Amino acid sequence: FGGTDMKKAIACLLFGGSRKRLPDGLTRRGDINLLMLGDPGTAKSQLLKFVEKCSPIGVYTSGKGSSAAGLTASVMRDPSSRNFIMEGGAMVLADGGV
Amino acid sequence: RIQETQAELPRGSIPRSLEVILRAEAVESAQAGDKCDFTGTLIVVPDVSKLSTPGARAETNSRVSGVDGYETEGIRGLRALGVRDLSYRLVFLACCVAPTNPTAESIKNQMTVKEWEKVFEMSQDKNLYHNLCTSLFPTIHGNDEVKRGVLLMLFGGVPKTTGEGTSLRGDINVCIVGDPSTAKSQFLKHVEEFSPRAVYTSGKASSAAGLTAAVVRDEESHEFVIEAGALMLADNGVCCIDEFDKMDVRDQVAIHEAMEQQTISITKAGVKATLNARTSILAAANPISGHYDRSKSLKQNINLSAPIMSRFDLFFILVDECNEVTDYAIARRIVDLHSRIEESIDRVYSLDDIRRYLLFARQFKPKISKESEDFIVEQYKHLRQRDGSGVTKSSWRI
Amino acid sequence: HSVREWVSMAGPRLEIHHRFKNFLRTHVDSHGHNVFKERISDMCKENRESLVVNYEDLAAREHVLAYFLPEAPAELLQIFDEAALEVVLAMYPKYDRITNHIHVRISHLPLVEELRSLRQLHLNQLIRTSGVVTSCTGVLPQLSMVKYNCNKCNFVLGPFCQSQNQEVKPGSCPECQSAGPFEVNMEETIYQNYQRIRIQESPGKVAAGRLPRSKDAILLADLVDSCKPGDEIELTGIYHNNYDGSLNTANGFPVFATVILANHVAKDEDVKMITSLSKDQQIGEKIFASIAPSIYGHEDIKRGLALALFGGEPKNPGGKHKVRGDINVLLCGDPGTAKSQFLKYIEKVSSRAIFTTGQGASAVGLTAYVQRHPVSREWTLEAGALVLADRGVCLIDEFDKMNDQDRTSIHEAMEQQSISISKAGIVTSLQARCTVIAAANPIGGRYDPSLTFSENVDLTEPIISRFDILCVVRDTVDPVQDEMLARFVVGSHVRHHPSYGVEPLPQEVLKKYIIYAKERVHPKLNQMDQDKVAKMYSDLRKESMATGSIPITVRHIESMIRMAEAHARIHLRDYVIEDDVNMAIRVMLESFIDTQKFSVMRSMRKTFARYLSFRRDNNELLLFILKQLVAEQVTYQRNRFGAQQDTIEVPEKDLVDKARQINIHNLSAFYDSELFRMNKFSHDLKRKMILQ
Amino acid sequence: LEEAAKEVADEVTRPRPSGEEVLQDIQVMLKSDASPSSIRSLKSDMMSHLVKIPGIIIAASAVRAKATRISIQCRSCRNTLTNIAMRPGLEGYALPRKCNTDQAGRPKCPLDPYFIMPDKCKCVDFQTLKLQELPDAVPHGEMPRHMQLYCDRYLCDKVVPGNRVTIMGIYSIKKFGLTTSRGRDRVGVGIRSSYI
Amino acid sequence: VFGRWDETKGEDNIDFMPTILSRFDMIFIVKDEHNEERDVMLAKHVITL
Ligand SMILES: Nc1ncnc2c1ncn2[C@@H]1O[C@H](COP(=O)(O)OP(=O)(O)OP(=O)(O)O)[C@@H](O)[C@H]1O
Ligand SMILES: Nc1ncnc2c1ncn2[C@@H]1O[C@H](COP(=O)(O)OP(=O)(O)O)[C@@H](O)[C@H]1O
Ligand SMILES: Nc1ncnc2c1ncn2[C@@H]1O[C@H](COP(=O)(O)OP(=O)(O)O)[C@@H](O)[C@H]1O
Ligand SMILES: [Mg+2]
Ligand SMILES: [Mg+2]
Ligand SMILES: [Zn+2]
Ligand SMILES: [Zn+2]
Repeated sequence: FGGTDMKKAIACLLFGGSRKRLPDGLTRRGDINLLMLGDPGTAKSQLLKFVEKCSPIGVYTSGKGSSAAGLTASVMRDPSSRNFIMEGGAMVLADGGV
Repeated sequence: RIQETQAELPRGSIPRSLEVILRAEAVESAQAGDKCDFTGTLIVVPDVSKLSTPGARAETNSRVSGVDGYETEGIRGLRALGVRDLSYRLVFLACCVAPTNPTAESIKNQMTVKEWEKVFEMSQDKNLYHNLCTSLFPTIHGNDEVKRGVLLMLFGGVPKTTGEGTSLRGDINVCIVGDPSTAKSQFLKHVEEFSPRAVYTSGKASSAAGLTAAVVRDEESHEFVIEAGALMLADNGVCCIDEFDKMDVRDQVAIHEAMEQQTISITKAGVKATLNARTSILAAANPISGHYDRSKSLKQNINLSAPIMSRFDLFFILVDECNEVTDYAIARRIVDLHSRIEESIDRVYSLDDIRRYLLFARQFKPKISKESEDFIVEQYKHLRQRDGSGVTKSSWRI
Repeated sequence: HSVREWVSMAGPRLEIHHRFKNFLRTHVDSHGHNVFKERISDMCKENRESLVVNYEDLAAREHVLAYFLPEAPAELLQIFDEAALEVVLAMYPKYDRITNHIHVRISHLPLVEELRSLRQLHLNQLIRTSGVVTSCTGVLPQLSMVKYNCNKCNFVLGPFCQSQNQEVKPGSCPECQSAGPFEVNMEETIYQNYQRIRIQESPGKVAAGRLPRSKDAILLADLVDSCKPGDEIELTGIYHNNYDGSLNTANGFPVFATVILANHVAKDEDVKMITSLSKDQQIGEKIFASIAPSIYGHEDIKRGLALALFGGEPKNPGGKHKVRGDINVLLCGDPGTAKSQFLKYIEKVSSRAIFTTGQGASAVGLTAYVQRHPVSREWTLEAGALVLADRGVCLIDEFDKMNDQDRTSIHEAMEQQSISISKAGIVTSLQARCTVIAAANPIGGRYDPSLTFSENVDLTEPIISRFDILCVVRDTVDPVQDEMLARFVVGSHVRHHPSYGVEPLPQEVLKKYIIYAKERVHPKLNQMDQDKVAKMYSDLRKESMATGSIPITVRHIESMIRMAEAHARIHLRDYVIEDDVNMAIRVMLESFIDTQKFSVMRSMRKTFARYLSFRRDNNELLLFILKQLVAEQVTYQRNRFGAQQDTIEVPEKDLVDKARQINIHNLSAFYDSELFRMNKFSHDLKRKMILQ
Repeated sequence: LEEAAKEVADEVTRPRPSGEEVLQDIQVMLKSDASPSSIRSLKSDMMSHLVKIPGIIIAASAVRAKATRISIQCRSCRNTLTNIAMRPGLEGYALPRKCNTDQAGRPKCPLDPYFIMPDKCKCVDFQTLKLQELPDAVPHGEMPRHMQLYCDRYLCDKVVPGNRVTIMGIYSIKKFGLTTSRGRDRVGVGIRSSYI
Repeated sequence: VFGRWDETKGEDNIDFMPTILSRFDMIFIVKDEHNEERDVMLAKHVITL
């Protein structure tokens, strides 16, 4: 119930903007970032879950990551066989998603 | 495997370890943690990887030489002459194993008529409550409450099980907290000396694998064998822990697990096993500031976790008086020890008699009488009512 | 000569075969019925492959076979198998198409010594042991009747029987006379079921001062997967040496390894009864009182756990709005209130319940990880306790002691109902549809009535908000309650030495009712009353804002609905009525009010006495008033006198006035009530007084 | 069926561009609507038959090379045996020991004269996978069971670890000769490692 | 920051530094607003759902 403006903001979030590289090699962000501050019980988490389901690519996480997955990527070296391993984080696992 | 005892150690030397082999009927005896005398032979057994350098070796007396195309080179020549490396090790074979110093009906039958006479004489004395306090602790002055508590912990209670699958503790655990030099480690040392199966450990000296258990592979067969820790060697005995605060929090977690479940679970090296640890714990701890603060509760004076704090049956607190006449009474005893090396002791019962009586006494499983039910109910009611607001705060809460 | 030597020769072999055939054909029970008749008939009805024989009957009928059985098991078992196969094929001719062999297993025996006593004397004999299973290798295809392909030509060598002692090595190809090599014809070979088990002594039977010992056993054919790890079993088997590789040769003494080969293992109207119990008008109170027989008091907690166990119903219109039906429970209590016993009972009752502790060293972890298992030595993905309890209950003890990872995983599993894993090249999402029940202690070690629930507990507000029901167990010195609790404890201790609700249902009946209600009861909300709910919600929010702390939110209403559904599931109602709604209202209001501090709680309790009094007892309220007055008098006596007096007395006028304030004008039934006598109260008309 | 498919493909696409006359092999995959069965139901009776099983993939090894046609050479006379067909699955091959050439008057070749020529062999892709029982169907209080899977040619890289897959295959055993048991444990007799 | 919004305090209700807040495009603030007749509609909508 309610939040028509909020729903429209979420829709334009889902569609997203357009990214633009430049001749100098510099880039400019083409994606939208939103913040929602509110009292408990204001139906915020449900919108996030609906966005996660609606978008073709979507990851839902909290602060400090998830149960067994971090929020950012990390790099290690295998001592037995020398290979540079990288662990996918919640941000790396999404490309073009929400 | 056997080890050389401490009394035989020379200056600055680690105890010697030896391997003993049991055949047929003698196989049964000599369990882990014992202190036993062996009688047998000393025998030489070959070894493989002793010689990284060439040494004494065997050969054949035949005067045989090679022929062209079959010349006695290294490998073929060594194999043709049957050369074997003479390496050896020392192994003890045992034919008699005995205790160094030696089911209630079985215990009664084992004892002789004179031993049973002594046991019966001990049995019907009220001074048994008093004299046992003085016998085990002749030199320590005062602190009779701690002596009584330690004796009660030694005798222990009765374990029971319920119909729902739960189990109830039958052991008693004791903690002592006190100011410096209040004979706090003397009780631990005396209990270690008296008890036949007791292990004394300091907080930081013992590791996690030192307690609990370890798993290693059998030398010959495919099976596995278990190395017992301090708690397993002290099974159905007393474990003494000095400087209880110095133990790691995770070691304290393991100790609490052993105190609650009374079971050690091992899942390592392809072996899953459960072992029984029915130990009674005697622990000594220091105040946080090095002295007991009279203005604060017990929970604010010790750095111990709440669960293990609640698991302990009894806490004893020792505080040193400054200039009371006891300073004289203490001194008179101490010099009495130095002036009289062995003649200043008036023990009533020898330690062996006490051990025999304790072994006989631990077999009993007394029940709870009907009047005792109501008496305990009313006494617990009074104890809880003591917690009322009409009187000052107490260290505990009931 | 040895027993096996006499067994080997053909004469006594055929004679014993005939004797066993006659024993099979002529054996009858104590009532004259042919035992093997019914046995083989019921075996035939399910196309089974095994037959069970008792040593007692075998010894009674034919003594020589029983005498020879222990000291020559393999050949005698083979002969008995042949005889049984002949008899069965005589009874039915179709098994030549179905099963070409039948095994004979010995069921009962004179009990043989434990694992300690097995020594050289028991080699190649028949023994019976008891132990505890610790590991299993799974099911493995072993060879039997092997066909080999020659590698020079392509001839197929005939079937060879695979003995358990040595591998089969064919001599030469019958046609080209080659000496090898040969390989196994995979398509034409026959295979058998094989499993390996490790058995350890029961820890209760081990004498003090020594350690439990273990031994290995092998199960074949129908015996596979008949035991779970951690169970207690009894085997009848053969103590064996003659298998290749038993002798230690490379180094050390000439030591042999022993193995045991086992051949036996020894560990409609209900729906009508459920409907009949549902027909009873007071089934709900029976179920409420049926929970936790061994715990005294805490009736409200048991009532809440009833709804938690029965549960609700998830709802998801389309694939957009998911709403769970699992009712989580949180308990916060002072030490000694027996919070863990509730979790133990719930684990015992629940069909699928997982238990874990946050302090550390738990048997089951709370976080998924990929690891080589220490026992099976296999690369496994071990999910947490949350994943394992799909459509089940997860229990967490010592909720405050949990570290960062456990809190994060619990928050993710409670709010999203799924667990995400990104470890060792594995990216997964797993379902965590489970009900969470937790127990905890306050921050200072004692609950403070002057502070809110959040200030008393180490947990955070987002975690608390997830739980539908919060229960607070505060320890307070009540002499009568303490006396009753002590009486129960001492009675339990004495009983277990080695030498309101009319009647609770049996535990198995309760389990069956729970299963049936979960499977076949789906209450419908087609008769809800929105007007009363909306008005009550508005009034609750209004007075919450008037007090000025912790306002109510829509989430609570959802919980109410779920609880209502749970209540409708208790009575097997297919539709929701006002009684369930009012009960859920009472539960939700109690939970909400109990989390407030002193003044706010008192004001809310006084104002909302209308709703909280649904199906309540006036006598209980009067008892509460009397207890409050008694406590006030006792506190005054203790503060002024410095000690309690021998008697407690209270005028009736104060009780009457307070009852009038709660709109109660008669108290004779309260005087005659059982609650009055249980607390040892008396009423004297000679002085118009109440004495305790 | 693969030979029939190759012949049909030759029939339909005869006028190919010049130079590429070589007709290559064709892999035939299977698919069905039959409902699956539990992995726990796999027992001795299902050997060398066709089974359908669900699972979750937890490990996938690297793609390697396996030979299907080999050619070997003799030490002395340098004669060659060509176009020897290898068997599919985890099965090996044993080289012959005798040189099969008629030589009268000439001296003869020694014993075991054959060497494998690597540059004259046909190779295909090879992969092994590890499959675990579904958590949705694992019995309460029981450790999950595992299985090893063999992937050949075009089936490689179709599955990423973490996916939930349904697999149709043949239940088999490895065949690397009658090797002796190893290790300090020798209880098991006549056990061949199984796979799908 | 305090668990529930405090309108009169204005600022200091948000703990984030302005640097991280700059990266957001739109910021929404939601409050539990007292409306006696709106609660009836919300309850009816919820029960209807
Ligand atoms: N109402 C009761 N009925 C029966 N036993 C009780 C009751 N209250 C407490 N007990 C007993 O009190 C003892 C306290 O141990 P228990 O593990 O139950 O405590 P807990 O409440 O979980 O405490 P903690 O906060 O330390 O985890 C138990 O042996 C339990 O049987
Ligand atoms: N306007 C609304 N319409 C429908 N449902 C609502 C509305 N407001 C609240 N709810 C219900 O209340 C719950 C709100 O919880 P949640 O969204 O998790 O709160 P928050 O996002 O603040 O943590 C949801 O489950 C939702 O079903
Ligand atoms: N009450 C006492 N009676 C006899 N000797 C005592 C007494 N108190 C202290 N002592 C002596 O003082 C020393 C105390 O040291 P110790 O007990 O090791 O201190 P702590 O255990 O606190 O580290 C002991 O050697 C003991 O001989
Ligand atoms: Mg000391
Ligand atoms: Mg507890
Ligand atoms: Zn051949
Ligand atoms: Zn050649």
